[PDB]
Amino acid sequence: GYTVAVVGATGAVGAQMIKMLEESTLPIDKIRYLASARSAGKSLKFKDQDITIEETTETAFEGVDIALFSAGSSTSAKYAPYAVKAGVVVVDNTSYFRQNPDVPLVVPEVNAHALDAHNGIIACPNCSTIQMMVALEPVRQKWGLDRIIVSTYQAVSGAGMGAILETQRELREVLNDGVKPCDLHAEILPSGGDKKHYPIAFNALPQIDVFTDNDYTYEEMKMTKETKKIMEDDSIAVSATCVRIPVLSAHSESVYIETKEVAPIEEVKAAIAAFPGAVLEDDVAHQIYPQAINAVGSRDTFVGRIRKDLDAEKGIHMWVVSDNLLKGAAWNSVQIAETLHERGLVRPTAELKFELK
Amino acid sequence: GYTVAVVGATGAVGAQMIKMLEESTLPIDKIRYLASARSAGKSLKFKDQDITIEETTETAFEGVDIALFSAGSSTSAKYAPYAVKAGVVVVDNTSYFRQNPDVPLVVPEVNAHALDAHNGIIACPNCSTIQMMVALEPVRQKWGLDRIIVSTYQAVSGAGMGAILETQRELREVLNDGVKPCDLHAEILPSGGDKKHYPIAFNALPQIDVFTDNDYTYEEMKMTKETKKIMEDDSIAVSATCVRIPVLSAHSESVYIETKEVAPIEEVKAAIAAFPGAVLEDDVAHQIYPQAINAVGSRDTFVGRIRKDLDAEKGIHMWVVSDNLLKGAAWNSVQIAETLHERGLVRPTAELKFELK
Ligand SMILES: NC(=O)c1ccc[n+]([C@@H]2O[C@H](COP(=O)([O-])OP(=O)(O)OC[C@H]3O[C@@H](n4cnc5c(N)ncnc54)[C@H](OP(=O)(O)O)[C@@H]3O)[C@@H](O)[C@H]2O)c1
Ligand SMILES: NC(=O)c1ccc[n+]([C@@H]2O[C@H](COP(=O)([O-])OP(=O)(O)OC[C@H]3O[C@@H](n4cnc5c(N)ncnc54)[C@H](OP(=O)(O)O)[C@@H]3O)[C@@H](O)[C@H]2O)c1
Repeated sequence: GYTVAVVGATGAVGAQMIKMLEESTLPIDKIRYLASARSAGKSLKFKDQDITIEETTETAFEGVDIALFSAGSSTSAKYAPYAVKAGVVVVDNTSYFRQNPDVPLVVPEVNAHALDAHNGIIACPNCSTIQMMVALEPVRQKWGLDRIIVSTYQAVSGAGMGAILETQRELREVLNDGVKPCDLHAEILPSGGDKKHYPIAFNALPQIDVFTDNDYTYEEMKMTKETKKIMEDDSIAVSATCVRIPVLSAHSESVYIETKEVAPIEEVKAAIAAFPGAVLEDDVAHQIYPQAINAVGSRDTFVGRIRKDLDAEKGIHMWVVSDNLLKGAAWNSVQIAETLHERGLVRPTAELKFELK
Repeated sequence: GYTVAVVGATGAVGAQMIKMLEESTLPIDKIRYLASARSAGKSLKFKDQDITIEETTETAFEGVDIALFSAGSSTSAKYAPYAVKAGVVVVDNTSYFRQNPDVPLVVPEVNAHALDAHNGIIACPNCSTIQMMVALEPVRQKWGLDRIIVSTYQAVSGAGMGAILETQRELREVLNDGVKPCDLHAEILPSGGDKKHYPIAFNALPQIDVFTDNDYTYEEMKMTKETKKIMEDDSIAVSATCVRIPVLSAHSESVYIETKEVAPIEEVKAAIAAFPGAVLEDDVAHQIYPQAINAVGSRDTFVGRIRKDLDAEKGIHMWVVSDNLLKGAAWNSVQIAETLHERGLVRPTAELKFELK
């Protein structure tokens, strides 16, 4: 069996990493939980066993086979190269290594083949990208993809545990104390690293991550660049608007595509239904469609509202929902780890390709 | 001065119609408040005056110069034609008369010219449509509009008082009582008339109004048809996805357009800023963009996140927010009444063009 390290075990994703590993088929001989210095000493469960949390350092990875990183891009930049040097295979949830050409950016249902040539780090894509890839791959396979326009409806748990708590307390202040939403005090949202913070209670914040130089945010540009890498097709036009709404968990997306050939809607529904990881929830006569509150706790990605554009021959609209901490993060990572096991790819990398910092 | 009747004075829009009329330049000699049998005999203020609510009937409109209707489609279908027969000019905030060729469908800043030929009923468009027209008309004027794709983020007050109360109580049950969102009992949303109801708390429901036979909802098809009528251009392609989110007031929209001629973004920003009723809130260096919580209580429509599509030469994305009870309903209606007065159009229509039910 393996020694498996969860780096960021105390966070929003880390908690779900623990659950997914507890429910995994991966043969685990030893589990280790790693976090920051201030979490060291604390205990946390793996099944009915008590695990002491350890501080993440350059020397903490000796004897580890697989490390699942979910501790911020900075922690991955600092320690993942040391893990690879120690002979670990890292599965990283952060954005840091995603666009490195020596690093496979993987959704196992779409591009598992990319794992074969890994150099010790596999990147899990952005949550909003993953669920879109699960919904759209079956369509691309049969009719191609020319362009995507997406508007997202993203849950606050995507911003971490602190963002969940900020949201709940803001809502309680409005509903229980009568505070006007626009008078609320925020510390984290829309983006913890940015200069200004805004209330999310009864709001829709059209900013996720910080702004890039082309006036799209990094979140929107991640959807663009990650789609092209995962689908290994730079000709797919992708533009996004990424919005935070007062949902605790599960992202929703209004997705517009134009295919290369006309894709009959009943066939599109059937292709999506048949694709692993995608569930068709589409029966408008009975008001059936994906909903965030229904998707929470499921590894599946739910697709509905599927209909042709009113004017564009090859245009199709749909609605895509998935749990951002599961398929969007911890489940995608555990799936990758299971696939690495299945393919005999859990072993040390001889050549180190990532700079030690 | 005028005798003005507010039909549906007790509802979410009605309350704002009162506020807008109180703050209006319209010379008002007498105010009457009409509603259903449920509210008849109760009292509401107009400024310091107590006004007794009257049950709406076919004979309640004698002596009324202007009637503002915001009491549901059925109420307008039943009583507006009797008001017109009695010599009233009706400003109607329902969908019922919007597509009737004898009824101007008006946003004053866009198509006030259409008022001149009114036959006793002027329809106020759908809230989500109004704010999109204020944002897009200045762009259309200079560069044309070929197509629109919109995904909305609509507030619950759009579905009335009952839906506001339903949302507040659901959120209180989750936050104070520890109820799981999935275990909440809903009675109104997504659509009071439809067969099944779902929780909105911590959810995003991709259904507003009921479904039509093309699998778009009536809300989505209204954005399509109303746009074409208001802009007097059936060639504009419009497809919409309309989603309810947990916001009490103010709709937000992710709007994609393709213009007929390339529209430089800095010029688009200037044109929107210069357009009456539209305010540019767009400075990403300081995280300035429209927000629902900021728009509440303002008659203006706010536009930002303005940026070119990453691939389509003539494509532009933006974020449009307005208070759905103000510019989306009560302010647009009172603005229409003010414009009618300015143009000498508050007077009886000799010929009845509407069926009596
Ligand atoms: N949330 C989502 O839906 C989602 C989806 C896809 C990808 N991700 C990525 O997942 C990563 C984790 O996000 P989250 O939402 O789980 O954040 P979170 O709830 O704030 O948790 C942060 C975790 O990072 C750990 N950490 C912080 N600094 C550390 C350090 N210097 N050394 C070791 N551990 C450190 C924290 O440990 P302590 O408790 O000791 O501080 C905590 O375990 C982020 O990079 C995020 O971009 C998140
Ligand atoms: N809310 C928005 O943002 C928005 C935007 C664009 C268009 N609209 C339209 O505005 C209209 C009202 O919306 P709302 O959100 O304010 O609804 P609401 O809060 O439910 O209010 C309903 C109003 O209709 C009155 N009413 C019901 N049945 C009646 C009857 N038989 N005769 C006379 N009055 C009756 C009610 O009076 P009681 O108190 O006696 O029941 C109440 O005053 C609807 O047609 C809606 O489609 C709303």
